[PDB]
Amino acid sequence: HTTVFTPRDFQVELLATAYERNTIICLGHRSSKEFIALKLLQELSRRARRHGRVSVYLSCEVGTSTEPCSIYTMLTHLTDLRVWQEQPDMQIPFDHCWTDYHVSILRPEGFLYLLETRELLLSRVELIVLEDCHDSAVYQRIRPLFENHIMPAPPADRPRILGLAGPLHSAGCELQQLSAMLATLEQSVLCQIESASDIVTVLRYCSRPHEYIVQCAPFEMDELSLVLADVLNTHKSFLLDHRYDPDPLNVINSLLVVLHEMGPWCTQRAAHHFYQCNEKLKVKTPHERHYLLYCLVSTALIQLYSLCEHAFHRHLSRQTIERYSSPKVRRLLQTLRCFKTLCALIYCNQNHTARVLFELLAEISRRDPDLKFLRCQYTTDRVADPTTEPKEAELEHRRQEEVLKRFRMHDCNVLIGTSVLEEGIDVPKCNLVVRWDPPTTYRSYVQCKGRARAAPAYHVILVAPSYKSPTVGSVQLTDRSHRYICATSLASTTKDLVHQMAQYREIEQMLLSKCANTEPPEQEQCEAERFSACLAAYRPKPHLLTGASVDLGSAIALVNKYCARLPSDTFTKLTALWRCTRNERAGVTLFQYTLRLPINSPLKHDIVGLPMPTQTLARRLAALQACVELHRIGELDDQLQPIGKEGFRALEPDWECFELEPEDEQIVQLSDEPRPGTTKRRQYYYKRIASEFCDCRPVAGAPCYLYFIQLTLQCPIPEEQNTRGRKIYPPEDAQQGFGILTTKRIPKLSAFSIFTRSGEVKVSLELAKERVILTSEQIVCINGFLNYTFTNVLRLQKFLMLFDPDSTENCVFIVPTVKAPAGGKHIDWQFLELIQANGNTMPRAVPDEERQAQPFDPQRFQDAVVMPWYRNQDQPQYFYVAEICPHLSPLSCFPGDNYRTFKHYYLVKYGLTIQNTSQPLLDVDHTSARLNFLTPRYVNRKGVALPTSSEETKRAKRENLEQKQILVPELCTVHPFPASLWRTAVCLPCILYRINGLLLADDIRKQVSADLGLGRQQIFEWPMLDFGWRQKQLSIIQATNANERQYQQTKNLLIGFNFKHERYEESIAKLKTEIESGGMLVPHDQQLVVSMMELLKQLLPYVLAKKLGDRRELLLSDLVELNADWVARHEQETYNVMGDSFDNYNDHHAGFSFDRQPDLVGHPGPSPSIILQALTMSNANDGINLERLETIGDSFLKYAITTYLYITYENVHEGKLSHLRSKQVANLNLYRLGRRKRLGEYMIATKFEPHDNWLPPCYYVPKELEKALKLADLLDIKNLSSVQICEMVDFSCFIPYNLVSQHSIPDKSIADCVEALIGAYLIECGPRGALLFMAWLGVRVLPITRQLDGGNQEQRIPGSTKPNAENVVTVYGAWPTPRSPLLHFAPNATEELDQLLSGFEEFEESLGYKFRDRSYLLQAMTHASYTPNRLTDCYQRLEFLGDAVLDYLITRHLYEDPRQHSPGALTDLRSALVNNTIFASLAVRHGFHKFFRHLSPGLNDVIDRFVRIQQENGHCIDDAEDVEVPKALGDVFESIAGAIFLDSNMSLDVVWHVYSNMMSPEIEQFSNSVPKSPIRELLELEPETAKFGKPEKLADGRRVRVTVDVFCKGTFRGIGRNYRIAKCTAAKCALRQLK
Amino acid sequence: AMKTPVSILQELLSRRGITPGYELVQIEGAIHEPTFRFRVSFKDKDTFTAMGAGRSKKEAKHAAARALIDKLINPIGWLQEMCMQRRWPPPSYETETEVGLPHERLFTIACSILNYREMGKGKSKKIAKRLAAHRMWMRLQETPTQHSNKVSQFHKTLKNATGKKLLKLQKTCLKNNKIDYIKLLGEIATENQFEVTYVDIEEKTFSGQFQCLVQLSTLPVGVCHGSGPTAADAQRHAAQNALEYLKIMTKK
RNA sequence: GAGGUAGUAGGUUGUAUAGUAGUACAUACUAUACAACCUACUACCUCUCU
Ligand SMILES: *O[C@H]1[C@@H](O)[C@H](n2ccc(=O)[nH]c2=O)O[C@@H]1COP(=O)(O)O
Ligand SMILES: [Mg+2]
Ligand SMILES: [Mg+2]
Ligand SMILES: [Mg+2]
Ligand SMILES: [Mg+2]
Ligand SMILES: [Mg+2]
Ligand SMILES: [Mg+2]
Ligand SMILES: [Mg+2]
Ligand SMILES: [Mg+2]
Ligand SMILES: [Mg+2]
Ligand SMILES: [Mg+2]
Ligand SMILES: [Mg+2]
Repeated sequence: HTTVFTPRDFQVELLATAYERNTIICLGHRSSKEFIALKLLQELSRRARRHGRVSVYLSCEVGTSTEPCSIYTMLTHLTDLRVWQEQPDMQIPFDHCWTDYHVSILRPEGFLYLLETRELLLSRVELIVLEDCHDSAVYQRIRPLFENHIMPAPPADRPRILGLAGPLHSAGCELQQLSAMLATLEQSVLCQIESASDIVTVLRYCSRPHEYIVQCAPFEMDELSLVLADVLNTHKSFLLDHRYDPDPLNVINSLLVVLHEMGPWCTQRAAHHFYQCNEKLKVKTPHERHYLLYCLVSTALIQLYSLCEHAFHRHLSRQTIERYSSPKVRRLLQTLRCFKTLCALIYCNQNHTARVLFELLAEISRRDPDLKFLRCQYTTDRVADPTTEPKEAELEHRRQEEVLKRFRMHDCNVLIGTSVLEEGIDVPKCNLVVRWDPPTTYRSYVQCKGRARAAPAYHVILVAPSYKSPTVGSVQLTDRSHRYICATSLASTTKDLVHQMAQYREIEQMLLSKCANTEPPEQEQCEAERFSACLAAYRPKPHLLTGASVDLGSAIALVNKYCARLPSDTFTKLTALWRCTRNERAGVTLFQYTLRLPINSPLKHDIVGLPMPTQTLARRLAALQACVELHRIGELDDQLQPIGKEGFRALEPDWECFELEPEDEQIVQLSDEPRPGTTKRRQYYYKRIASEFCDCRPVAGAPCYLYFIQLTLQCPIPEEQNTRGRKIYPPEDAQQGFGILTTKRIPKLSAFSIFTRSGEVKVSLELAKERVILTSEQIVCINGFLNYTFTNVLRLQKFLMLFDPDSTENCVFIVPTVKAPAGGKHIDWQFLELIQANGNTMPRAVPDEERQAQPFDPQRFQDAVVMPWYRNQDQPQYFYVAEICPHLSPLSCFPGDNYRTFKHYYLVKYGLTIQNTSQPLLDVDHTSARLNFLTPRYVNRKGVALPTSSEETKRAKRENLEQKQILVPELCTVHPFPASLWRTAVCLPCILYRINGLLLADDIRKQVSADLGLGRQQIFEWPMLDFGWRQKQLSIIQATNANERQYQQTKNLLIGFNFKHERYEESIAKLKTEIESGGMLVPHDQQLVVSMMELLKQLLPYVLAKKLGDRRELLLSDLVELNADWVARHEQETYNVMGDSFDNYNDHHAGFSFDRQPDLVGHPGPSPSIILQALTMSNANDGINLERLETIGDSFLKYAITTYLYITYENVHEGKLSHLRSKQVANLNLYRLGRRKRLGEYMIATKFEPHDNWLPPCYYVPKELEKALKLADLLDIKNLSSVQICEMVDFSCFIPYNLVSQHSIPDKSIADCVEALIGAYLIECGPRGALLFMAWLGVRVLPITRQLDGGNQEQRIPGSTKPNAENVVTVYGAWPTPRSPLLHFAPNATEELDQLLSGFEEFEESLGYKFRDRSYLLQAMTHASYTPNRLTDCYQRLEFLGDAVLDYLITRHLYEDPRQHSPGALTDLRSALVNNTIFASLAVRHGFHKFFRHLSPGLNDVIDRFVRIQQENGHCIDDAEDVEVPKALGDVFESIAGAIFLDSNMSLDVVWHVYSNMMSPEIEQFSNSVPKSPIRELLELEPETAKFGKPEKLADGRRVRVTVDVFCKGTFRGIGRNYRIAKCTAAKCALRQLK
Repeated sequence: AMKTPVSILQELLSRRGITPGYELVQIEGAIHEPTFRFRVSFKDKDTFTAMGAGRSKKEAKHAAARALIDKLINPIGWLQEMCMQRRWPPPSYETETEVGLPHERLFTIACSILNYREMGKGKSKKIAKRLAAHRMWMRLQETPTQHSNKVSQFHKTLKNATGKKLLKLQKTCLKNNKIDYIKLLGEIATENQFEVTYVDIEEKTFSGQFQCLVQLSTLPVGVCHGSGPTAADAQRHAAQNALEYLKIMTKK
């Protein structure tokens, strides 16, 4: 596409010319005729919808059948137009005058009826699409239409008389009167033929091969062919009039043409095929006479093959073809020898000539090694149907698709085809094209010749003696034939066919004569390259002279380098819409251009050119002006290429670079370790304790702070789990509680709750109204007590762990507090004295005397702890007291059998003689050994209650004493702790851990409240921490009706071409002399084969030496200066438009609001419960975790990045905004932002096991043993120094971190925490609060307005950092209101915007939101190939925003459900609910197909099949051809959301309010059931049986087959356009069939 | 050794008592296989402490107790991936048998597929399912033109019938029409064990002459053609055509 | 109380096949099968407690 620009698709070329003037589209295929018809009805209906005018499609296949025609489906479904196709004898029901139907399909006599009745006016109609008029009968029917309706009306009132006639070359009749019939047809319907179609736009724009109509020789009949024709004509006579008593002629007659045209060798190899096709088809004879006919044919061909084998295999492979064949194959062999990359495309007539030519070139290419490169594959036609014989049809389809896939890429060059290779099949561009047959008509000739477009191009046509009967008679074998058996007019036909060839050249001259646009010949471009390539090239970087320049030729090669490298899908051909222009200056015809780069491109203006003397020098210079303005505007880089994908550099300062911390940076650069931002790499972080809980040990005299640890039981444990049947003691009623002494005032914290043996108990901390003035000796008192509580009672002290009363970490006090008897609480000093009175007192084994002496006290064993001192002396197990048992005794009945009563049991077990026999017993139980009471013991994470104990085992443990724990009182020692203090002491570690976690979350809140003013600084209490708890036949119609316009058309374009309507000899004689003289007619013996000022004056004839100066060349700025001076001195430059009116005007003329924002001024920020939940990883095994919160944080992050990337970077197309977002939102980036902002040291990744996951208060781990691997030595040495003093004093045994002080956390989990905290800030402080927190990490997604400080700012405008060295703040402003994409390059752009957006009020009444900037709506609708939209851009920039808006809207809808979806459920009620299929079906259902503007054929056909198959279905959601989906319509479904988003001052209530009414019955339907998706659904239903093969390419060239297989269940197939569509439909059909 | 090593430590220390201090000292929170490291203590005021490590808490306590007593003295999915590569359904495993003691019941899981069956025995079902699946794993890893020939067949079939008459036809000049072809074709059909069937058509052509099609059992079966002014001339012509057909099939 | 099983249910990590929105292959949220390992409950057992 170098020197000629890129041609448009020919349909919109006819559309443009038909918009320009009246026309007669001479295009063959009916479907694209329907495309262009639909399109002009739509645009001239837009023109018609001003004062009210109709536009007919008068047609001949109407008024007979009650069914609607093929235009009814087209124009009722895929437009907004309403049609009234006239029924057979339409009675016109009621007062229904035709001025309301926009299109009004009739029959021609019906239109005469409407014209004479003055109902349809001939002047008030804006288009008359008469149907096909290349036949006699239709032209005679339309003769009274226009012999009666030209004269009264003027040509001003005459509408466009578009006529969809057939292909002009194979149409009408005869050859001499062809031009006369065309002129009479054009004068008849008041028209002019504009036949510029694919028949024309392959020899005009593309490379023009110079053909060679080569003569072989007269095939002289040697004796071998004489005997062969003798025996074949012997057998002809019987089968001519064969006999039968109570198909063989075609294979005995059309084998002789192989003998006449190819020779005896190809006669043998082509009777091969007939022998197989008849031997296979002789055994199925239901008669017996036809069995004899087929046997005679088969054995004649057997004798034929035997004689041919004995000819050139017994008497003696390039020499065999040279001597024993026709000279036609010698001419073919010489033609292929003339090509020493080749893509040859030999053709044929029938389907057995192709096979014998294949075997000819196969044995030639293999036996003769000279033509080794010829890889031979043949492909015939198809004639069968899947109605009958599917075996042969399938084994032919699976062979044809492999043949055309082999030829498709590069593997085999030649392809000896037949008539299927003309229309349909998409093939690579060719090098040689051979027509072995003389062409049947111009259709075959050009649709075969218009295939070799590379220009080493040769199109050879082999001409030969013609087709006539070569037989002799009905006689038997001759004397010469029997002698051979026993012993062993080019001129006439070539004159006729060069007359046909001059007729073909006259045909192409006629077609090029009827074209609108005219092209300069190759001589003009040759003299352009020779003459005037001496202009100063535009070098962007002129110092280094191997770099970049735009010369004359590089310019025209570059404007079609740039426009084809743009965002575009399959359906769109993006192109530069050139325009030529001539005028006269200084006596010389000067030529302009005008250029228009695509509306997808950001060069939104036309490159108005400069007048050059030829057309092509003007072309090269106008492309040079385009490349100059392109590089100036920024589309071109320093090497004059478009800027790529990754080549976008953001100009904002916070973006780009993204240099890492070196621990992250070297492992990103080298990547030998697992990458950052992933769960695959772990890193260990210090378990950061609260700032209020480090270095806060109270000192003697300074007042400290007393915090009562208050507990209140809320939900007592249900008796279904009360298996032991013990009493339930609420800790509220207990007198002896607990307190914390700490010098720093603890901030307000959320009252969390824990789940212990008494049920759910709520934990708070409160402060006394008076303070504590600590006295002198109490410091060692509480130092002893805390060691006692956390060392001997709860056993929390490890050996790498020792009591350090003057420590840095975990340094607060805990005191035993008592309720006052008169009310209130205070520190129990007497209990402290009791505790300090006894140290590590081993519970002594007492003698018999005192238990003999004193009696049992009932009051001593009320709230007692009763360890047995007769065993386990060093570390006894402590038992509770549930009940006292007066009904039992030491002489009461023993539960067991091996011992007698309790007195006897203790007498013979140990020797403890119980002296008190009247004592009771003690119904006891153990105390808690699993200290973590954070989780409920009887609930799941999903709320499902767990199975409690069976009633049998409950009553067995409660009643039968073989279970249970019963203990004598005088043989147990009461602990100084009561039972109530023991249950509070056991529940202390989880209380302190959750207080610590809430304090870290409050510390994050305070940190972001100090860094950026996001929250209050120092503080009312928080919300509490919790855990949350017939038809199918009709479908066949809609799968064949589209192919209706296929089916008939195929036959309609290969055989008929008939039915004429009612100087040339000189032109044919001139063309014949040119062909015979110019070397085109190959004869059958000839083998195939100035000074600068003068150039300036002839180039710039319209002073010149002033601009030249002393330098060499001239400047383009000087060139526009000469033009400006000449137009200033000489009035006007009135221009004649040489062969566009298509576009003009540039080259011409509160129910859950989603955006709810709290007042961030005076705001407490998020609660530390939600910040804790964001910090809480899912590995915590707690009821709170971050996972459901990261799904809304991530969606808002992606949302806000997308909106900011739209707003800042306003010229760039979104294919690089995706790259900027993928840089910004990626989890590597969110990791390094989190680790920058110290979050990895703030998280929970382990299950809280207080014996192993906790450093108690006033204890200090040395943090030295974990890398190293006496007590006073360990004390003062962990005070001073670690390594040198220590070293002088089941894999990886030198394992990482101790769990007491550090935890391992993977990188993606810190990205998850960042997103989770974005979610927490989102839910609490609004989207703006999440935006400011996103700024606080380092993804700045807001603009900066650095203003001077407010003088100790006080009010503290949030989102404004602490002042720097001077008093200036960096207040983050809101998102900028965007640039409206109304490109004001036309002087009336608001009126042209409303003109091009006519009829969308049905769409806006459908949606409910009336657009205020309707250019957003048009941009959302405008396809990439809607070329007449010189007002806005395409929709891809708005799809890029709309999909992220809808992604966040769906995620925040499913987050708000009371069903409380998981990450998986809320993911998959989105993944199976934001999809191209559901978007396209809601688009089709609400009429988004009816209001989507595009000018693409393939997209229109896909939209046709899908909208019809859906309108059958009521719009519900052999290879199985399921219906292709319009991904463009899903993109329109997203882009309307994006357009409403931007048009609505960036809100999410308007987008969701519009899209709820569409997506809501899918919301409740897919929310109730489980959706899934067909490839995933089949891989889930059958989990690992299902394997998907590699895709294959069909013979059609644009179809893909996938072949899903389920093992031992069936192998299935589906076809489609892409690979995703074909994979989806094949898995969908296997899904439906496997049921 | 049916009892637990933790219970072995408890029994060997129940002679005086002692609550042992079991603490997990160390943990490899690894990328693919987190491991645990318990530490066992024994009394805290006078005069023993050991290490233990493993993948699970139970095996860590086992190793800790074993070390203290001695001082006193992730596959599975990969085989499913390979049977996907060899294109097979997901495997199904069933439970075969247990032991009547519920605290020492060695479960046996029977893994049967469309190819082989193997057993897995263990103290728990997970080790049994591993043993059965692994036995599946190395059991599955131990064992992971012609028509021209028909024409030449018919040629050697007619060459196998090596009567003098066919080479006589091949050698001498056959311009003579005085030979009676009916006995000739009868002898040749008898020579290759074939048969000749005449079908003289009662239907006539447009010249009023008689005609016939004559059938001989070739491979596959065939017929020859003939006509004449009489039916006798028709069968004579078809007879001569069949005789020269047999002559040229033998002519090689 | 320690321990050995079996059931269910919350998970974490790994591997394999992939799905959805992208962009024209990185990006985000993930699923299922399968596994280790953890934790809450239940039923029964050997020992201890009784
Ligand atoms: O031994 C455990 C259990 O049997 C005992 N226990 C006793 C009485 C009662 O009502 N509930 C109860 O759980 O307490 C011991 C430890 O229980 P945890 O699992 O540690 O709460
Ligand atoms: Mg316990
Ligand atoms: Mg993200
Ligand atoms: Mg995430
Ligand atoms: Mg227990
Ligand atoms: Mg389960
Ligand atoms: Mg589970
Ligand atoms: Mg659970
Ligand atoms: Mg996808
Ligand atoms: Mg992800
Ligand atoms: Mg996952
Ligand atoms: Mg899973």
